[PDB]
Amino acid sequence: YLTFKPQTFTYHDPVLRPGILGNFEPKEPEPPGVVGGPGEKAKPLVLGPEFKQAIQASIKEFGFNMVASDMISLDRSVNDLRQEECKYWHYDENLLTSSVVIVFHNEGWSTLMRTVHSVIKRTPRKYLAEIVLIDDFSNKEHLKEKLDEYIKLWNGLVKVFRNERREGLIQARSIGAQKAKLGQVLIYLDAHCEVAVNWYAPLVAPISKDRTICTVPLIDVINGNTYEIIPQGGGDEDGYARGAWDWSMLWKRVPLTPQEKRLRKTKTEPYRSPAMAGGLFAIEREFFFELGLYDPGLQIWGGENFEISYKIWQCGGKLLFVPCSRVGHIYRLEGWQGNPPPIYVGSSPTLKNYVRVVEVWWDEYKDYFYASRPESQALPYGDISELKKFREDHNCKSFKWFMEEIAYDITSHYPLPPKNVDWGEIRGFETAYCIDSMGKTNGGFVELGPCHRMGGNQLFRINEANQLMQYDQCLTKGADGSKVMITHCNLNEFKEWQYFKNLHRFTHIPSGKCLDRSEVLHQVFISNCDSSKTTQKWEMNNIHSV
Amino acid sequence: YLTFKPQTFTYHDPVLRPGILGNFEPKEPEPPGVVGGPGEKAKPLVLGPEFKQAIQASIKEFGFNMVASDMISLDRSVNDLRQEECKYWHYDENLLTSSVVIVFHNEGWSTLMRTVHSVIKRTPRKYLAEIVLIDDFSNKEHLKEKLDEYIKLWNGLVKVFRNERREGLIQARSIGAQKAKLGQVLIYLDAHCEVAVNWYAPLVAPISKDRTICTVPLIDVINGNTYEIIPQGGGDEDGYARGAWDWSMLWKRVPLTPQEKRLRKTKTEPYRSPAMAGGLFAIEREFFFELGLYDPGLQIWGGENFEISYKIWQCGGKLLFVPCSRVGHIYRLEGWQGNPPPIYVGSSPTLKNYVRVVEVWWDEYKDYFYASRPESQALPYGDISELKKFREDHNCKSFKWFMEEIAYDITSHYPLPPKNVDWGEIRGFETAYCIDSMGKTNGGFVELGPCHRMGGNQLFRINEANQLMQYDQCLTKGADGSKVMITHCNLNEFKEWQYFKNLHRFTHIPSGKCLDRSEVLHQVFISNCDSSKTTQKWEMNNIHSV
Ligand SMILES: [Mn+2]
Ligand SMILES: [Mn+2]
Repeated sequence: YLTFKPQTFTYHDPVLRPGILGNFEPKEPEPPGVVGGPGEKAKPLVLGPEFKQAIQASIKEFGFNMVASDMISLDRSVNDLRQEECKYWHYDENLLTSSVVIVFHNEGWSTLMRTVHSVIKRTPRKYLAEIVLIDDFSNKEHLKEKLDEYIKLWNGLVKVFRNERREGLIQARSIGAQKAKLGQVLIYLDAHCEVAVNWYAPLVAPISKDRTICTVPLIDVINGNTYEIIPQGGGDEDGYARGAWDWSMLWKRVPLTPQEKRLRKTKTEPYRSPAMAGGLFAIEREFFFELGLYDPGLQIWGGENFEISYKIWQCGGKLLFVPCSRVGHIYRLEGWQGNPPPIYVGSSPTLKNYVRVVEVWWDEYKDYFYASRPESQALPYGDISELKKFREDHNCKSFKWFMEEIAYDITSHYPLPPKNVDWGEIRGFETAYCIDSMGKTNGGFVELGPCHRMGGNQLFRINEANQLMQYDQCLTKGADGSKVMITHCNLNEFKEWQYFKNLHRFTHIPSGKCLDRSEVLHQVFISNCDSSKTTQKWEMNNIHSV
Repeated sequence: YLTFKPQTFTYHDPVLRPGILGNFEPKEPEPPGVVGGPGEKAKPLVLGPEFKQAIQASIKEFGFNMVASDMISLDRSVNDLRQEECKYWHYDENLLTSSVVIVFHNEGWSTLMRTVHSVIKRTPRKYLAEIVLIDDFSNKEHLKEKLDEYIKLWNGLVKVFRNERREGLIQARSIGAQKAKLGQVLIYLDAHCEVAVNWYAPLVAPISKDRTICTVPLIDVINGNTYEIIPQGGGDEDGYARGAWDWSMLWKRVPLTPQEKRLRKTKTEPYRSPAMAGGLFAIEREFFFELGLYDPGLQIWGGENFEISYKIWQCGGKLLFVPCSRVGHIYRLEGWQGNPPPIYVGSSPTLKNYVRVVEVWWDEYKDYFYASRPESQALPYGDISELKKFREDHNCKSFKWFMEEIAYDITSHYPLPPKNVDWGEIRGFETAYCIDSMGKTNGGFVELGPCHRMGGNQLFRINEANQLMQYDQCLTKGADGSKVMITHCNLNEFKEWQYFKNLHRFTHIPSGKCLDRSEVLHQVFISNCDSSKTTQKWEMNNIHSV
């Protein structure tokens, strides 16, 4: 019976006037911070080898080349990845005010400050209400005291709020929303971002017409090494993709559909996406609270982006990708040493968050999730009561509506999975050896190892469709081999195992052969079945860790 | 006219008497160090999860599960991986005495001491002359002082010699040979080894008949996490394999050939291998000096193992794998740290070592090496004069003899490579973007990136045979895509590129398509040929490393 507050605010949708440009486009080229280079305007900065040993160090500390970043201006210019028609939209000038919240943890100085400098340089002043930095219990000394003094520049426009304990990224974002009173809309940004020219007007205009639209900018890639900016490779060409997921709830992207394109008169106007990546988005501040922010059961590193996406869509909102508003996000490099917090019940925290989102939102679909991850089936996912009552009090639409009206494409790229026959370890009958993946993927060979019952790479499942699978990958027969190999699976590919529980037999269907192994050397292979080997007898047991 | 000092020892080859045991086989089963567990007799030790936080720490420090090793006896018993008929060989007892040298650097205590305990427990006392530990400049405190005092246990049988600077593994082994004077033969062992029962007699008997035979034991795998022992998966039906190399000089193993089997009366007697893995072997001490030990130009790593193998074979020696003598070596796990020295730019000095071995030993073969690695072609490999004079003074046989008389089977598994047409970066014509691999292998897609001229993943080569290759892998075209992908390669596979330097064109041969790129985002694809396009224009330039 509950509703959302009504739209008091009046706004006019923008108009596209080809060949006439403005009103939010800067008339003349943006002044470089340093003229010219090192890194303007997003021309790559390639260094070394004199800088080699220094660069690798900072990569260990930050996962980014801070050596380069340190010699690029905090006020650098940047390249325009925007489509041309973008330059010809005339916006109302009546946009809601914004607070941008940037959560950070141990962020390198120059990447965090260039982010803030980026926002100040390219957002019209009236609209920028405050920039709230949420320190999620930082370690490093340059982010305390030195930061407090520096921020005095900007005359109190920019504020920082420490967290007593490390709350985690999802909950940190919730605190941000609380700590940022001044703006009408919340604009969230990762702490290693560079925002593009005229990002704001296109981003905030759809929220203005309608307070239950949530806006996401197109997110572009900034090289961790070179600091050049590139768009993501997905979809449309133009290159418009909308956010999706497979049924283990991993984020995937898919091309913008013709069907959506039909809904829109012009190429560059916002479009509907079923879900957001998660780190950067815009909602009206009240409306976010009306959805109760982020489920406060998600511990860390959720799980977060999907929860809000379903809430907004199934409770009467829209989530829209705005092509005309672009933001660069720096992407990490190998060799970083920033580490997971210890957890006794694992990998409970993230997996547990996925189960929370599914159970409340997915409805009948939870079945697809549970056969992609059976390991999660009986996981203590916690109290979900108020979250289910919320959904019922606001008469929110079903996930089934969602999947057929707004998320129609997904099953075309990520097909529904077949139910499971069984899952768990594949252990040697009355032995303590298990088929162990070894983390091998795409072409490598599966081995035997001492059972640990910890799931992980000793966990498998059997399809009704006769696929033997670990994560996304299936095992099949190596050619020319009796060797069992792990590769990428497609719905009708490698339908070649059948498991008889009583027999203790896995049998390859195209040959006649039965799974068999050698205890030393630790090897797994298929040979003509002989009862009384007694290798070739296996059991499958649910791991079911708590 | 230089010659090796002749044999003066008279020794006789052992005799196999089936069904009669002895004479070096232990009479009764080996007593466990701790009765009732854990780790004996090489049962796997499976811990956790109470231990997991602790285990992951020690893996960071050592690359071994030290918490598991720490609770296994230094005197444990292990499993017998030897063939049964190994038990029935009767050896003379006339054998030579031996100094075992164990180089170490920051080795975990319990793995280093269990090695020594292993040797003391299973070597007959008369034959064990000393155990010389070479400390290559370790910093961990448990390896100093605590070690000196513990070692007093063996009444001075065991001795350790510190190195003033970290000399590196190869040179450390040379110092060992100098510092260990007592034995007639040198037995080298990695510092994380467990030697099998009756390893010694079979290992040292062939050196005894003939002072220019060099012996290698079969090297078995000790799991670095649960410490059960597994033989390596190697070709022979009996699991016997002989050491090889591809033409980039990467160590490889191949199955024991039928021809070698005709040469031998028995399944279990020693056999010829063209080269040794490197860490564990046995030579008569004088004879090693007569070969001038290890080329003192070899830098920290990159065998070295090959150098000695060619010396012994081409200067009148034999290198023999002894099945009956087995040694377990612990194999590392991911997560170590675990780190290279900073020297620029050999690069690497390791590549510099390979060129030293090739230039002196390979002869006309150096051509195969140089097209597998052209990057090495003009690398300052250093003074090689005395090493070439050695080969000439001793009248050493040609590599060509070597490859057709003793290493005939290599080119059957690792074919000679086709000459190169060009090699280097693949750069965009009058741009600063280069095709680069991103380190991608086996199925992934090759991208564009800012040129750095550092070789590495922006280095490629083109075959006479029309293969575009990086390391062992090839580029082909993977549909439905028009993207270019890397996979593993075979001599007649993916013969599909031709490069015209003047044209600035790479063209796909099966389609008519030409290599093309989009500068943003950085993408590489093959597209219909057009001459208008500046993309589709490429140079290939030798990157030279000094
Ligand atoms: Mn991030
Ligand atoms: Mn080693």
